[PDB]
Amino acid sequence: NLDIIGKRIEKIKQEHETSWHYDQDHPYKTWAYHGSYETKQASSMVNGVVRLLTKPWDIIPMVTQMAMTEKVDTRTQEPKEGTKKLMKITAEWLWKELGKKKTPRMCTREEFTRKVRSNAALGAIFKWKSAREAVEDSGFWELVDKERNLHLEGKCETCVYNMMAIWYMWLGARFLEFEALGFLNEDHWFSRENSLSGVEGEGLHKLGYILRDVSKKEGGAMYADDTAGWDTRITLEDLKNEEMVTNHMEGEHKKLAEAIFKLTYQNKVVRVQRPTTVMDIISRRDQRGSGQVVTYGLNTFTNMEAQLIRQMEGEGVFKSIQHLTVTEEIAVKNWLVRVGRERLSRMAISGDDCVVKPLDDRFASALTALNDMGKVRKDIQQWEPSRGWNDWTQVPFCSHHFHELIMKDGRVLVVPCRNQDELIGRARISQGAGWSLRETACLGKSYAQMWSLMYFHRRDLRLAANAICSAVPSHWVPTSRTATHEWMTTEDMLTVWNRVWIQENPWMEDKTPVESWEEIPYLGKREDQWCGSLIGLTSRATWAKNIQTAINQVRSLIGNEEYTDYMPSMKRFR
Ligand SMILES: O=C(c1c(F)cccc1F)N1CCCCCC1
Ligand SMILES: [Cl-]
Ligand SMILES: [Zn+2]
Ligand SMILES: [Zn+2]
Repeated sequence: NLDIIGKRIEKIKQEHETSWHYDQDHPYKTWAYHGSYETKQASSMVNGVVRLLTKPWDIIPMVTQMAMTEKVDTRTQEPKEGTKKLMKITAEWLWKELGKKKTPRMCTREEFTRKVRSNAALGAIFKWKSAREAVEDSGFWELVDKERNLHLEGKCETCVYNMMAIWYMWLGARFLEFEALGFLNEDHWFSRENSLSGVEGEGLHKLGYILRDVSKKEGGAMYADDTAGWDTRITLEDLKNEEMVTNHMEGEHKKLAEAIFKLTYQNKVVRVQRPTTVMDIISRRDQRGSGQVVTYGLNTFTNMEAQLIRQMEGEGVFKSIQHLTVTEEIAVKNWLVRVGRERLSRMAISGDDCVVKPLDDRFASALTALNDMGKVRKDIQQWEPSRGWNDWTQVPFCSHHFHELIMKDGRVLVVPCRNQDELIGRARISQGAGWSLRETACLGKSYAQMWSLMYFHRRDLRLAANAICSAVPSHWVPTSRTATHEWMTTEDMLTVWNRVWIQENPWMEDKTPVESWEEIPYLGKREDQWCGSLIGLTSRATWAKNIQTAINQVRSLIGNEEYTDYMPSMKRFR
């Protein structure tokens, strides 16, 4: 406890000795409170380029409301000795499997610096006002070694979280986390090839094909249960099992990673703004509070573990979570060695998001381990059996569903989809300040090229994407201040479409290139409507007919630049 968090608490208390006070009206019941001190200190801005080219959606509240505008302070009971054993055995088998074809290794100042000099979201907090300033100041790199040497010495002074669910930290604490645990993401530990259940690096154009491949397996319904507040249900045992990745390390690396887990993850210090505006200094040992990138890989690991145990429960590998007989301990082991790899292949897991095709439907009511691990399902009663999906094209995953779409030439595309109001509403929103008109235009172009590559099958989005690309100067480079983003390019979008959907698509045997957009199909007209199309409305007809007037409005605002007309790529403007 304070033998681990005190130096951080002491350092903060002194920097605010003038305002230090043990407030008696602290609202915390699960988070340990330490003290308070004095301070005084983020809306979604509209993208004008996208909004002027999507006029019909100006009167659709599901779009327009997206731009406008309790669980962390809860506890998670300790699992039962049978649960804690199932988790330990499974977590041991899983780190060994993930480690068979990979080597844990430290990530480098050079690698960190290259990532900061390319605008990667490292959940950092404002000596220097930009990350680039710190990584360009041998004084910034002088602070790390002190704490780095403190970590090698098993102590921590400056690794404190700022709650804003994103727990930000000083760039130096982020570096130390990246050096020790960045290898999980940088070396693709959760790739489907290495993890079997994972989809890290896959891309939205691959996820539907992956779910269709899971659907091919013999077995029961496809289950896609969401957890209620996954990051808040992470137990101190879960952290212990995640920490076992250090059993595969050596030297400096082993000690640097052991310190991240012990000092930052299993014993956190957090700063939180309370309007009553003060700063509260609180501590808790459980729950997830690491960096987003590390959070993703450890959530994927612990979710893979939890779903294999739910599969074992459905198959009768054990009978009760109270106590695991030494015999069962050997049955659980022999199950993992004999069929563990096959079982991981029956799943698609992206952090807290899973799809599972179990051996049969006993899985639906196999709930004792899942509830006792604290991974309580959302929107269902605790012993109410799960609702499965009978058709892979109906399963939700990574905020999408997937359509099977047949090209006029017979070839099969499996495409990503979601309600079109969500897509249009998100493209109309920008985050941050000081956006020039050029920077706003280039963010609109990023959305447009994403729509051309992923959502070409939606009539409204192919038309709006063509309009935005016509309205923004042809050589201006797509930008985003904040999968695999193949749309982030100035290459011709037909050439990129061919590369992604034909040349590099391992599910497409015939590699004949597509010569024009007119060849590339849409959903059926009624399916497009079901998924939120405005086709058939008078507002949409007037927009499509008059689109050149909308394009010319935006071109007149941007000014006298070089533009290309992409509308004749469509059938109706040709
Ligand atoms: O009015 C329609 C229409 C229709 F006639 C039948 C079914 C669904 C529809 F949306 N369409 C005009 C808008 C552009 C492309 C879709 C066709
Ligand atoms: Cl279904
Ligand atoms: Zn530290
Ligand atoms: Zn759809």
